[PDB]
Amino acid sequence: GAMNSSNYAELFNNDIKLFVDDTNVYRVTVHKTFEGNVATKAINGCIFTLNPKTGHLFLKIIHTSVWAGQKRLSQLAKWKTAEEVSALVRSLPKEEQPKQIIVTRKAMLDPLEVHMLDFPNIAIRPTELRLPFSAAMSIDKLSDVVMKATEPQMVLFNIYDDWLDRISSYTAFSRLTLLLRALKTNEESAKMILLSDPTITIKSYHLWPSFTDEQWITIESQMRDLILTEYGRKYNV
Amino acid sequence: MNTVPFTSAPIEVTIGIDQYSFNVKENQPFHGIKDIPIGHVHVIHFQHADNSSMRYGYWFDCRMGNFYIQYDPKDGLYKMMEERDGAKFENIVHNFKERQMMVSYPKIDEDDTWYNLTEFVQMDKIRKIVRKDENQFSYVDSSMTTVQENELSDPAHSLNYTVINFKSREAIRPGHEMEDFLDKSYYLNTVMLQGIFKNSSNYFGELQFAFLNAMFFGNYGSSLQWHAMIELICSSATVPKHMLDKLDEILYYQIKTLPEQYSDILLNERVWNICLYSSFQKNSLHNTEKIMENKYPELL
Repeated sequence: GAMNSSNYAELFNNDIKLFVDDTNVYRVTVHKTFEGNVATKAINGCIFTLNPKTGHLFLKIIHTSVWAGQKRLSQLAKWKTAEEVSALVRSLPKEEQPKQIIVTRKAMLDPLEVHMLDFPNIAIRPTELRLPFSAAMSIDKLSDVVMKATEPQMVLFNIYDDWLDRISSYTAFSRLTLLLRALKTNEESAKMILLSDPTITIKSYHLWPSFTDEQWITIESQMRDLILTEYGRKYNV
Repeated sequence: MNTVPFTSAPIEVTIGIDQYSFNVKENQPFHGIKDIPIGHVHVIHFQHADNSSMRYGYWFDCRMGNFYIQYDPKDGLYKMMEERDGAKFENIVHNFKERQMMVSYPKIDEDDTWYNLTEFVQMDKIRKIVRKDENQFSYVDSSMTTVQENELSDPAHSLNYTVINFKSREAIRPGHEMEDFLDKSYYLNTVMLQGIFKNSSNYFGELQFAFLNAMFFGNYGSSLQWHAMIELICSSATVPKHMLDKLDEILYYQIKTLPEQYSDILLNERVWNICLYSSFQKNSLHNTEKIMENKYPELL
């Protein structure tokens, strides 16, 4: 069944699993027409497919052309997501195929289950966790490759950079969710915290800056302060 | 007009014949049921006064042999049996009639209810869902599980309804996942109608039999089957006009006959709301929608 606070350590065991977030697959800007009606213009999207143990991100770029002359796009987005995930699973060798896929949104369960009928041994699971994976398009390098794509494209990342050299998956995943949760609640403030010191850069082959263990503690603390402040504001408490 | 004689009634029991029922007291001189209309299947059914658990009964057709009921004090139930001696049977029936120890099938001349509930039901199809091929009649009870129920455990005593599963490779063509899941026309018309049932009549027959097993025995798997078969038609954008018209009529008589007090266990809220209000055929079941809205507005 469902993934929660109670079965959290299961993410970091040795059964291959993937999170799938469909929240940036179908992206629109809403605008006024000359006649003063409202219309949407689709922009490039992405499927966020993450192995939480290894940090391997399968960023499948959804080019706006997939929507051309289709109806009910928010429904189609869930089925296109499931088609792309099924195809990634088929593309992987057997021993790299996941034993579980956890969808961040319950609406993905039937589309993925029907696309995965050929894989009855892969459990499709919802989560009660509120994961901030929607903020993935606040990571500059992930945003850059989505917006520049001229065709459908799969791009492979490690969202933990080289952190697993120094910390466990559990700690790496907590750092990732804290960074994303912060970027989601206040993007500008979050991004200011990450680049304030020009001496700490992002390696060409990384997503985040090259913080020492000490500088990560300071950053993690600044991100936690940002989240609680913004929270006091949201709710006047 | 045919007769199902009873040897005796040694235990207190409510006897059902189709949609009618009669209380019989322990050792009451009851010798059976006469004036049974030829041309339809029939179900004779029992609920013991001392154990209102285990409703059980027998599907039969009087054209296929001479059937009687006899209490078995070992197995503790009323059993249907075939009398192969035609002369012994006419002789038994004529005696009990002369002594007037038989209730008369109480059909009102205007009343087409039983014909309407069994229009497509045929003993030969019942005998394939309920496998016990040494008898010409079919035993069903409350507890019997379906072949599908057993996948998700005694195969001898199962109800072999056609397995319908909306999230199966059978229901879903490779590369038509979203289309075949949101519109089940291909599963209905190619897999089920053309492939397995061969025609609408056999599909309706099994739907009508699943309903009657749900209503008369409170058989839970029969109920699931009845709802699944309705949902497969309603979730199909492409259904022959004649099937939609006949479905409306079938469902109307089933809803009309259901005991008012059993609507809470026999009707699946999600399926009915989906079928009358959300599905492709939401506007194709006028009679069914009118009787459901007027008789069970709570459920909706």
